Amino acid sequence: SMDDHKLSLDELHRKYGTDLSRGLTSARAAEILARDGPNALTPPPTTPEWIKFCRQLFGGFSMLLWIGAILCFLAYSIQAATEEEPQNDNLYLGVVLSAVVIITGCFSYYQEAKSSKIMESFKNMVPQQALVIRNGEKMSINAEEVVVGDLVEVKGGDRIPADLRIISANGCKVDNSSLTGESEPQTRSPDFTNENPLETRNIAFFSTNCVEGTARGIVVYTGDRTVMGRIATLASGLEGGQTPIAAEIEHFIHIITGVAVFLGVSFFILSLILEYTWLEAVIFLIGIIVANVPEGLLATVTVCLTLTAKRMARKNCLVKNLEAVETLGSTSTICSDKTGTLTQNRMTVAHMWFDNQIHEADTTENQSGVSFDKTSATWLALSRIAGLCNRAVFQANQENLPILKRAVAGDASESALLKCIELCCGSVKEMRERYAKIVEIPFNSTNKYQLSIHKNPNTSEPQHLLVMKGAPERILDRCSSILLHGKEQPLDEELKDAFQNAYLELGGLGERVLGFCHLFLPDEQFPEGFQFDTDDVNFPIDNLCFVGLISMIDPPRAAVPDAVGKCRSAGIKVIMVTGDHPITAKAIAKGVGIISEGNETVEDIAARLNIPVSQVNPRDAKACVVHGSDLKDMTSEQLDDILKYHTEIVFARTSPQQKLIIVEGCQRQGAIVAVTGDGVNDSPALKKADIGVAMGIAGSDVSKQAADMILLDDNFASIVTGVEEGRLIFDNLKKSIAYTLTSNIPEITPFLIFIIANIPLPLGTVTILCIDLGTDMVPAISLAYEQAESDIMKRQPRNPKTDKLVNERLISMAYGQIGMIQALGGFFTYFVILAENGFLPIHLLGLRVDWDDRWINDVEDSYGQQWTYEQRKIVEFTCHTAFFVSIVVVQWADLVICKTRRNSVFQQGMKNKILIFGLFEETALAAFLSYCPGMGVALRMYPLKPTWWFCAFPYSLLIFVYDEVRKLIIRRRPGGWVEKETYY
Amino acid sequence: EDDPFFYDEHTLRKRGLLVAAVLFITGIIILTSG
Amino acid sequence: SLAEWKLFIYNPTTGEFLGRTAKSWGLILLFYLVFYGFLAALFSFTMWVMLQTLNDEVPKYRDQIPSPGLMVFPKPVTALEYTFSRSDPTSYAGYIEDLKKFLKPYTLEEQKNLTVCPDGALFEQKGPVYVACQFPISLLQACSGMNDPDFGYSQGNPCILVKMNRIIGLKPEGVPRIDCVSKNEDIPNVAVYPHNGMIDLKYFPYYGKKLHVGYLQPLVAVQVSFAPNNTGKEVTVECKIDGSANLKSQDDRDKFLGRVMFKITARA
Ligand SMILES: CCCCCCCC/C=C/CCCCCCCC(=O)OC[C@H](COP(=O)(O)OCC[N+](C)(C)C)OC(=O)CCCCCCC/C=C/CCCCCCCC
Ligand SMILES: CCCCCCCC/C=C/CCCCCCCC(=O)OC[C@H](COP(=O)(O)OCC[N+](C)(C)C)OC(=O)CCCCCCC/C=C/CCCCCCCC
Ligand SMILES: CCCCCCCC/C=C\CCCCCCCC(=O)O[C@H](COC(=O)CCCCCCC/C=C/CCCCCCCC)COP(=O)(O)OCC[N+](C)(C)C
Ligand SMILES: CC(C)CCC[C@@H](C)[C@H]1CC[C@H]2[C@@H]3CC=C4C[C@@H](O)CC[C@]4(C)[C@H]3CC[C@]12C
Ligand SMILES: CC(C)CCC[C@@H](C)[C@H]1CC[C@H]2[C@@H]3CC=C4C[C@@H](O)CC[C@]4(C)[C@H]3CC[C@]12C
Ligand SMILES: CC(C)CCC[C@@H](C)[C@H]1CC[C@H]2[C@@H]3CC=C4C[C@@H](O)CC[C@]4(C)[C@H]3CC[C@]12C
Ligand code: ALF
Ligand SMILES: [K+]
Ligand SMILES: [K+]
Ligand SMILES: [K+]
Ligand SMILES: [Mg+2]
Repeated sequence: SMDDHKLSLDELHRKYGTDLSRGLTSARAAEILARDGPNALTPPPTTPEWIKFCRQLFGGFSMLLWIGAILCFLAYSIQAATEEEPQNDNLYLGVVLSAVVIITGCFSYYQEAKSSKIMESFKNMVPQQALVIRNGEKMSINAEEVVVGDLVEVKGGDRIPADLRIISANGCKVDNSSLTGESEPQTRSPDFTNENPLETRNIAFFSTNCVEGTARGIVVYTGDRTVMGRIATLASGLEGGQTPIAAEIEHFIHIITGVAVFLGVSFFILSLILEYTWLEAVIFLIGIIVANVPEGLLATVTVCLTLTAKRMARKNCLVKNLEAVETLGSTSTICSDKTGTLTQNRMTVAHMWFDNQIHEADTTENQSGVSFDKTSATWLALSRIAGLCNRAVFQANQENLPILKRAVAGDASESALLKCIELCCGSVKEMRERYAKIVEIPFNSTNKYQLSIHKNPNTSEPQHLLVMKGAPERILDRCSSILLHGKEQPLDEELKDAFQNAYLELGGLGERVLGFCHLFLPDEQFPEGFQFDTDDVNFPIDNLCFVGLISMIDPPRAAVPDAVGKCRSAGIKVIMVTGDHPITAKAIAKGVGIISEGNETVEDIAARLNIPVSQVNPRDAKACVVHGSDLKDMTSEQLDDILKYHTEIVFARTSPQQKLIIVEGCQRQGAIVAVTGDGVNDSPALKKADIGVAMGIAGSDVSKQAADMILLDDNFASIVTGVEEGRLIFDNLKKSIAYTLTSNIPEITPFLIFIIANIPLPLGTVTILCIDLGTDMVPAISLAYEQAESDIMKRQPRNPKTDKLVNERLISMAYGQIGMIQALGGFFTYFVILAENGFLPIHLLGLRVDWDDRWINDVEDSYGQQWTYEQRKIVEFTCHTAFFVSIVVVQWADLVICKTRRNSVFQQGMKNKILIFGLFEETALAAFLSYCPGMGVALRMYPLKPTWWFCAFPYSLLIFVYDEVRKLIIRRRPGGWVEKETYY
Repeated sequence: EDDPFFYDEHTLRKRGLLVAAVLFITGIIILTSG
Repeated sequence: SLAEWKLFIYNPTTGEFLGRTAKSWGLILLFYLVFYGFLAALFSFTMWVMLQTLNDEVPKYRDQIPSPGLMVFPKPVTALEYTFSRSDPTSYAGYIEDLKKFLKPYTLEEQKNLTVCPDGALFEQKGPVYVACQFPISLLQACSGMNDPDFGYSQGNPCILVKMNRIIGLKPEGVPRIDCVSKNEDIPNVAVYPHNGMIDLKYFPYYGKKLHVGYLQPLVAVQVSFAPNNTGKEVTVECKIDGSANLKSQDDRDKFLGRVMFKITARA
């Protein structure tokens, strides 16, 4: 679409109004620049940082707490305007609620995506200067001033400023890794080559660099109109949407907000019906709102996410967005790039064929594997030829590096051979010193071989040898002998058949094969001093001694095959999406485990059955290789069939937009998709994916700017580590949320009993705040340091539709059984405190009106004594403190039972040192709040008698025993009614 | 000789604060154990 | 614009009511009924065990009520402020009704079965019979119902009762009394009728509602006089205990511990 390469040389010039060699007039170029605009990309507008904070301050719980603070201020104003002697309790409560909202907003701001700098990274690839032919002269201008339809000259390492229709080139080669992800140079020629402009040879693209040669081109696109400009605009405008953890968080926020609103409105109408005054009704509503809202839950979730993100940072796994620590655990499909992600992005010797046997070399980057046999004379000859026919040499000042990790100035195959020779035998520099070159013949298109002549190894002056390298199927036509075990053996037809079989075997592995042969000078007929520099000499090269074959491939990383196997065992479907050719992609997919043994594509099935691919049912093939051309015109429904009916899927020769299409299609089937890549062509897919993972060393700047997680050491097993950590953090978040929610009931029930039975209030709002923001923070956070109860890598990925973080089973337990036991324990403590001071439980019914009356200072207890307002208020505040302590005491056993979901504490153990410290710190804080002087005026906490600490002990033991028996009943009868109701 | 209407609140505060300090120090010791 | 909740309730397929069938609802409700019944039984048993350890005669702790408060009777409608009119009987009818109800046990007819005790001596009773001294209503002269049914009202001289809060086993020291003085500079005449406050010691200690049956706490009646033509309204009078060091009256947090302040407004 929108192709200018079809146009002839004359037609192209007249369309743009540009001369063949004079270029474009300066005034015309200025006019076009004014009309069209600068040659630059436009970054999208960015949201100010203070806008994001304001958005975060309006959460579901934040709205309820804002309403509570507004009601606190209204209560203070009403109290002032009524009695002219206000107490600064509701004012301080409103200020504290506002501060809690602000701090929760800060926590949510930290736990949020930090935008992307994709456009800055893209602009970093725009050249600073561009050579443009204007008025027939070479003049260097800013690349931003380049206009559409002018001559541009690029040569030797100059980045392409715009999209060029190449009209002349002198051996021009460009690095198109920004479009295909492959660093192999591509020849550029003026001639029309391919219908697709992405593969045609006369189109040069912006953001690519001309590795060698010179070229002249006409600009056809400029700025955002260029191919990579559209990709940059698409990548920046894309968002990953809502992470799974954000969806779960908003779900339970909706649940709790609905419960809170229902209770608040119902009991506010109840208070109005019961002829409460406005101040009393507002106070009751504030208490209900504060009791229903978990004030520290969201901050606890953020802290747990931060802890598990810092846990993975110790494994060289940088987490950029805090929400990504769970997406990998929730992932059900991985769409992984090949070059630089699954492979090492380095040409490497993989297989060799000498002594009529295939030899496998160690292709790992750490060289941890086993090697072949180096005890063969023909192997010595092969290594000599391979490492001595090279032109590439190591660069200087990099000797303090592993051999495989050193840059080499030369071809990829040349560098592969050089590094292989360095690994196997000696040093190429010293070997070249031993055998001095006297003449060489470089590679040519019509030649298909390279030969060189140098000194003999046998120290004899007359002797010399001629090493040769070239295509395998043409090298044997010039050979008449094969060296076996150091012995010169003549050509045999059976040996030729074996050579052909080996060539097919190595070629079918997606590896490029090169032949090697050497010929020794027969006798004195060619003396040492003879000048070989005579071009076109009458010395045909024939009857050479073949030595062996060497095949080079881009090998997979060491950890990639095992990690892919483990991910597939964890129920994750791994899809291969690459910009490379289908044969190499399929070979790497077979190597790393994307395509397992026994699974064949439709083409392979047809080849096996000796039938055309049309007459074979596609359903018999569980694996498929889809080409970009087939995918280009494939509808959405047809793509859905491929992703549904095929378990092993490989996409090859895909454009950057087609990777985005594949990711969108995978997400359309209700899947959490992880995309792992390292190039700028993966950036739209990384942005669109639920989680985008980028490589550290190999990844480009755009890829790591567009990702949510970066593998700093390029260890692909970190993906398995991440999925395990995500599943573990999901389970631990369930445990922490249950622990935080179950203590809401002991705070809600006292207000309901207050309004219903008209008893003196058992719990104050200040005490509720002290429970949540205080004693329940460290214990809830300590659940993050919980190990897996079973093998979490055996279970399938959770269904986001069905497997919710907070469901009716969590609510069932927390709000109906454990919370109710805790509320009963607190109420028992309250009644004990009031009865030991003279007010028996039967006397408390209906006493709320007189108890709260500031002017009734002769309220009578069960023994006939009469109490002033302040004395009975001190008793009530002591009851509040004791209720607080009882909640802490029952939360002991609540923490112990929330430590596990299916396993018993006796099987799991108490090795969580954070949790024991949480219990001790919680109890110490409760005792300090109770007994510290001055807390009776600050928070209205009063010291408790020693016996009053043990009132809630029976209910804590009941909680522990009940949940231990329930977990025992779950472990037995796995599909039973108890598990279906209580196993959250 | 016991007297009603009086409780040793100050000694109770001493013992409670001592218990709180002991519990906090024990929690710190258990946390940083090695 | 989609009513997904329409199929959530009364789902034709399988008859799922809010995601649970009829059997599932019955089983879960039965479980919750049995669970809450067991919880209520345990709570009741624990409450019974706690109540079995308590004394029915004296509270376990009395350190939160160490000194008596001071309270006025009757309790006004709002803010402890007495507002009435001399000419309209229905304005002060509630005060007279409350005073008559309160002073019924103090009449000689009801307390004729009580005992007479010597004055000025603390009456400690170690025995189990626990007799109660009698408080004759004649001490509150001009503020009792015997002399006039209108307790000073309908005359511009309202009578208000001041009493000390009952505490079990409290023995005041010295000579307890209650003095009342007008706070305003106009100082309308206030008359504490039993001479001074004179809380005699023979009414202490209080031994509890269970043991010391028929107890009648000492009463102090204050009468605030107003001029006929001059209303003398918005008068504020403060009472306090100033005879016993055992009974505190200078507490800053508690404005009713040992003292009481109230306002009287008169009309016409
Ligand atoms: C989660 C579930 C939610 C469910 C729904 C919740 C709805 C909550 C809505 C409540 C509003 C109720 C209606 C408004 C109040 C009642 C109307 C009224 O008639 O009220 C007059 C007030 C109070 O008199 P009363 O009726 O109690 O007296 C009676 C005499 N008695 C009390 C002594 C016996 O008259 C006064 O005294 C004061 C006069 C005005 C002075 C204050 C000005 C009002 C403005 C308040 C806004 C403050 C915002 C501060 C924000 C700061 C941000 C930094
Ligand atoms: C101090 C006082 C504290 C008071 C606390 C009260 C707490 C109230 C909170 C209620 C929220 C409950 C739901 C929480 C989770 C919501 C989100 C969610 O994850 O929820 C999922 C289900 C959808 O289910 P599904 O379609 O996927 O089911 C498939 C079949 N399965 C069930 C086997 C899988 O949503 C549901 O269940 C929604 C069920 C909602 C039920 C609320 C009403 C409960 C009242 C019961 C009384 C009886 C009334 C009806 C009597 C009928 C007699 C025949
Ligand atoms: C009525 C009063 C209140 C009631 C509270 C009710 C909740 C607590 C009650 C019982 C919990 C007992 C937990 C037993 C754990 C050992 C299980 C086991 O045997 O694990 C053992 C190891 O453990 C340990 O080294 C750690 C033991 C730590 C003990 C902590 C003691 C302090 C805890 C106090 C909590 C109670 C509440 C106090 C609050 C704070 C007050 C200051 C054996 O494992 P292994 O090494 O052979 O296996 C390892 C290999 N693997 C797992 C793969 C098979
Ligand atoms: C003080 C006591 C009596 C309060 C009682 C609260 C009861 C009635 C409330 C609180 C929590 C509620 C439960 C919360 C969760 C569920 C799971 C849902 O799928 C069915 C309803 C069910 C089982 C609710 C039943 C009613 C319930 C148990
Ligand atoms: C039984 C196990 C599981 C937990 C036991 C916790 C106990 C040992 C701890 C927790 C809180 C502590 C109490 C905190 C405060 C006081 C008040 C002080 O004036 C006497 C000691 C006393 C009463 C402590 C006794 C010991 C205590 C009750
Ligand atoms: C598990 C069930 C059966 C409870 C068994 C233990 C019961 C009987 C024990 C454990 C804790 C005890 C309570 C602890 C605290 C007090 C306060 C004090 O005034 C003494 C009685 C009282 C109220 C105790 C009564 C008996 C008690 C409730
Ligand atoms: F690195 Al690729 F397609 F393999 F961009
Ligand atoms: K709460
Ligand atoms: K993303
Ligand atoms: K809570
Ligand atoms: Mg790549």
